[PDB]
Parts: sequence; C-alpha cells; structure tokens
Amino acid sequence: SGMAMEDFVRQCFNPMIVELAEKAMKEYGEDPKIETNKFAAICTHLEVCFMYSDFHFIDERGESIIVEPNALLKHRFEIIEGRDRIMAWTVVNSICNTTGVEKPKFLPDLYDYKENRFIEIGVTRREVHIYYLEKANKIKSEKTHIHIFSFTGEEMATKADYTLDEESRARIKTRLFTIRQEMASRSLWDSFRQSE
Ligand SMILES: [Mg+2]
Ligand SMILES: [Mn+2]
Repeated sequence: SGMAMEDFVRQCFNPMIVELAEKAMKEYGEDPKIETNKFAAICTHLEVCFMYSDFHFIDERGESIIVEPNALLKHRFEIIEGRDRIMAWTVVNSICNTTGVEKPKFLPDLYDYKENRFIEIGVTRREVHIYYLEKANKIKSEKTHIHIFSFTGEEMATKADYTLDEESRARIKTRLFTIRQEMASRSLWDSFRQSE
C-alpha cells in the first residue's frame, strides 16, 4: 500500500503545495493514493520552483534585490509550473509580448526577468550530471536555461551559471537533503529513489 508515503507527503509539504499536486494529478487521471511516489515527486518539484522564486525582486530603480515586500517591487521570477495548460501558455505568450524573447516549444518552469530567459527546473533522485544530459537532449532549445538539483546536496546548471546567490541555492539543497533524511529514517527512501 502507499498509505505510508501518502501520509509522509501530506505532513512534509505545506497545504498549498499538496493541493497543487493533487489538482495536477487529478487533471490527467492519476490518483495520489495509488501513485504515491509520483505524488511526492510532484510536491518536491513544486516546492523547489516556489523556493527558487522566494525573496527575489527587481525594485523601482530596476535592479534585482533580496527581500525577506514593498509595493513598487516586481517579482524577479514568473512561475509557470503550478498552472493548468491554458493558463501556462497564456503566461508564456504574455511574457514573449513583454520582453520579445523567443517562445519555447514546451512549457518550462520559470521565467527570469533579470537574465531574460526561461528556466527549466529539475529535481532528481539519481545523479545530477546524467539527469542534466538527459534533460538537455530532450529540450534541445539553446534558449531555455536548465537548473538541476539533487537530494544529496548537488546542483548542475547550464554553462555553470547558477543564476541565484549561493545562500538561496543552499536553502534549496538543504531542504531536499532534509526530505531525503526524513524519508530514509522511515525507510521510504529506497522505494522513492527506485521508482525514478
Ligand atoms: Mg514544468
Ligand atoms: Mn521542470
């Protein structure tokens, strides 16, 4: 049964994440009570996208600052993940009008208004490098920047450009590490790793 992992997921992630995850799975006919490892991989991916975006703003004078919220500040990242297909492409289409950036052929996860590129995010239970290569092959738009995180504290990003400050990236790598430890303590980790 997947009861054990389903309960872990529901206490590990905040309720906004769990709802988004259940919405996405219902939409394409997947049931979180049954595909419990998938349930977890979706929440994790969601939690990473939101963290990546946390605290990053461009201000009135137009430069990217860190804030841990003041009305003339614009969010540094647009978030594309978490939306249904129509809305996602609506946001991407609006973004290509705003900036004039080439429209990508697949939906990526974020848009970065400072570097002016889309970001495809990846979270893997395998090794960071091979995952990166498999993603770069599959996208094959030199357009879209790729940033990969692992549960062992590692990352790999296009051109060795890690986009964010080290402190922000450490915050994400520490979160994934803690999730894996928590899973491993309950002997849920090997099943979640193996299902990838
Ligand atoms: Mg995505
Ligand atoms: Mn992604």
